[PDB]
Amino acid sequence: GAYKYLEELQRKKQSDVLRFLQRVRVWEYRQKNVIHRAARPTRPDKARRLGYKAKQGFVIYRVRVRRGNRKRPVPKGATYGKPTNQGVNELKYQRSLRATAEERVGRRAANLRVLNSYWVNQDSTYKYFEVILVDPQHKAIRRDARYNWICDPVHKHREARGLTATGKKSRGINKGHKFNNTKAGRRKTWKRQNTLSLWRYRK
Amino acid sequence: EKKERLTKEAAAVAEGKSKQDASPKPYAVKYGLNHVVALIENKKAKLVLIANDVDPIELVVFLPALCKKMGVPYAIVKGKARLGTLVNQKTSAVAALTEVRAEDEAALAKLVSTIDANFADKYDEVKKHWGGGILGNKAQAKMDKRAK
Amino acid sequence: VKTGIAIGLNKGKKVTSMTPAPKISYKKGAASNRTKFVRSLVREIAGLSPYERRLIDLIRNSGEKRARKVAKKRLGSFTRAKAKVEEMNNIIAASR
Amino acid sequence: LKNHFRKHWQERVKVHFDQAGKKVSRRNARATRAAKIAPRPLDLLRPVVRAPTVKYNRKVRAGRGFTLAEVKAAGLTAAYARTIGIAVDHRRQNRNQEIFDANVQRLKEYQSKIIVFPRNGKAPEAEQVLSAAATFPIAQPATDVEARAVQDNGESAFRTLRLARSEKKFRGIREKRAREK
Amino acid sequence: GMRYFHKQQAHFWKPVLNLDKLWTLIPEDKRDQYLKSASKETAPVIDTLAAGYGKILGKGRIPNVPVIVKARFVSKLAEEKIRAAGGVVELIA
RNA sequence: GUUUGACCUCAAAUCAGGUAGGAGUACCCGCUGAACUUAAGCAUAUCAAUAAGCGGAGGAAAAGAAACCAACCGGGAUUGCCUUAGUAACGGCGAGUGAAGCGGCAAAAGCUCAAAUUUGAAAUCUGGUACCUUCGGUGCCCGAGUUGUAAUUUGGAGAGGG
RNA sequence: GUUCUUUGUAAAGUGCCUUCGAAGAGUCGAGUUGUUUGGGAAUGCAGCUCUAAGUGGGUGGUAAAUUCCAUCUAAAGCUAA
Repeated sequence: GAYKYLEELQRKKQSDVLRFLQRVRVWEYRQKNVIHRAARPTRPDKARRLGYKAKQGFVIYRVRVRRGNRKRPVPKGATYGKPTNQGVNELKYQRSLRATAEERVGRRAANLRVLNSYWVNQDSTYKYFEVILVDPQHKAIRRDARYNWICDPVHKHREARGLTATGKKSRGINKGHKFNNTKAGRRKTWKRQNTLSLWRYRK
Repeated sequence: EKKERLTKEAAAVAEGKSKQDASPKPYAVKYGLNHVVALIENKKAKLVLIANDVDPIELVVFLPALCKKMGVPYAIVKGKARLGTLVNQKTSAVAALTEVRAEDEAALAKLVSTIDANFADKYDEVKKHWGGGILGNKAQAKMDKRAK
Repeated sequence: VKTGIAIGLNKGKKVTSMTPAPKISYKKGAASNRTKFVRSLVREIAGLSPYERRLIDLIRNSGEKRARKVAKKRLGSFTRAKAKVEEMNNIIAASR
Repeated sequence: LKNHFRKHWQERVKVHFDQAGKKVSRRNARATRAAKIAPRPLDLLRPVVRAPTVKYNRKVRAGRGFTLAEVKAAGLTAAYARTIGIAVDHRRQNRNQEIFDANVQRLKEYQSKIIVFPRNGKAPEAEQVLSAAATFPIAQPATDVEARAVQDNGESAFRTLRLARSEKKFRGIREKRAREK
Repeated sequence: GMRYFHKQQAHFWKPVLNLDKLWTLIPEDKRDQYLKSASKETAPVIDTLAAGYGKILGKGRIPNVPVIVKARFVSKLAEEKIRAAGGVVELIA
């Protein structure tokens, strides 16, 4: 197999061959549009392990996202409140750029469902992701029971609701004493324990 | 050909007296990338051809070093469509051959010697010696005139 | 082995024993022949990263202590710096 | 002296008028499940396990599922057990022969008591029992007899505990001393 | 005072049982026969942990009957008072 | 051969067939985000990880079969209730804030990919078309696909050879 | 229940020996900034920079170094009450 070599080689990012390929491909992607259909994955091993299958109804979209912090769009940087808010160019946007890219791509392609995404390249100004999408109207995927679950309607805009891996991470959904405030839903636990339960026969 | 082989197999084996003697031992080229990389590391391959033009070149950058290490005669061929032609695909990105008829054994051996002498023994140094320091013609003229 | 009291070096009530089985999600990450071969070949292809090139110079000039420090800073931790410096020592002792 | 009512608590108030109706619907759901599941119990056989947490290790308690070692020792497989009505837990491990033998005898009793119908046909009527938990209750093991002969040796358990404490406390010092030797 | 991060009140579970009671743990049916039969060759064993008691204390007098007490922890005076009657204290975990 | 073709990439069509938008939004998943008030006045703080604002679904949603809890003689996906507990802890150590393991209970359900040569036979799949017993089946023909579609394997294991 | 079809000598389960046993990277993790939390020499998240390993890695509620131990196996996914 060659996917193993591809994995171990893509791990060596600061070697000469990979930084050359990076320097070329970033220029190519920057000359192309911000969102554009990719004929095939730049990284077949990554796509393969994330759930891509080279058959009809599986789609790859390359997407570009601006880098840096979040700026609040108040006029003239004034917030009109207490001074303790913070400097305005220092806000961080709890959702990741990968999620932003996934959601923009899913908005362009609304008939598709966003399965996953992965980093390909980056610059000072831009980050570059390849997004894997699925067509649930295609019969090859309506059949083929390994992927017929994406066709049910509870998987609409997974990326917008935070069900992809980056979404689960940004929500902080894992098991442990560390993820106690956000394990079943931050707001769910808050609503659960800031709630006065009163029984018929009062305790 | 597969269809006629299958109907002949059903006719000979289901009713007649034989198990796999109907269709003889086949000889053919191996063309899958993973399959060929697995044929290497078992050292069944006598020849490998590697397309020069591949999208993700990282699919094939490791293959020459691997063939060298396992002791295989490799060659880098111009054209993946040229391989797809001989294997009934649009592209193949590799091609291999691990066994032959005796009529072609000698031609294969002579071809491997030719490939070694002309490709590797000529280009064994190429693991060093970077390429790609070329300039445009305008810049070249500028450099020439500034030099002289 | 237990003592049969509520305190001490080995506290707790004595049960007989069992050694149930060795689980297979305990030998995870262990080096296979395929992983060894692939990783050796990929090192032969890709070569060295810049901080590794610095480390091989600094072990020859400056000693292993500066290497451990700068590797602890370029990487995260001392535990990883030790193994990186051991790797570079082996690369040097092999190529030399 | 500390009453947490500075927020808008009046929005988030749950009063359990639905207690009785929920009980009724729960009973009806159990009945419907029984009809749908008719010959079978509604409960899988669970093993016996010893609780953690010194406060509770004295007690034995019902667990999630039997181990694969227990199942193989009983002499049937995990999938067939899951079809037969036995819970299996792949991550529980066996370090106690008492618990092992207890759950093995539990599985043996279950196998002897049940009656399996063939896939093809007959299906003789069997008059369902609803509770394998009641049919195979958990038994607290018996530590010792009621009465016994006294035997005294004169080491006074107080002093024994004190010496255990002291050796635990001064282990490392003596080890470092013998190292310096 | 000092702090304790991740305190959990199961490390500290250690309820106490003075010597005065010590026969409530024996049922009533059995109590009066064991009292009259002050047999050293056959005395009633009392498991305090199963009753839900970690340590034994010595607030008061028991009769001079033998008894086998099984407990994780004891006091010096409790062991003394039981040994006076001629009862051993077996340690458990 | 300054010809004839194959591939790759990018386009066009009132091309064949489908698909998204908007509404509602009690509950649900995220994002963004105040002040009144309470603290003496008040920057920390509290009101509040609230209201308003934005995106997105369903009959439930989310979560979910451990990179868990533990330190026990060890338990054993997730969710909710009783309790843990107004406690450990946080805080101009002030106003105030504030969980979690254990235990009892309700309900109970387990599993799937990538990474492995079918290599003595891409065994896989969409569409078009003719029949049929039409939530689909059989045959035939273009095509997808070896930059990897099927079977087999998922760590509890498992595979190959015997 | 009553026929229609026995599909198949096709798939699956099981014992002993032998050689193996691949397991997810701008990711884990670390530094800093902002935010958040009961989380306290820093609970989670995001932005910028740095960036791994394979008897390895994460966690073990006081920050480090050294020697051990215990327990799970991330960076991919589905699922009723």
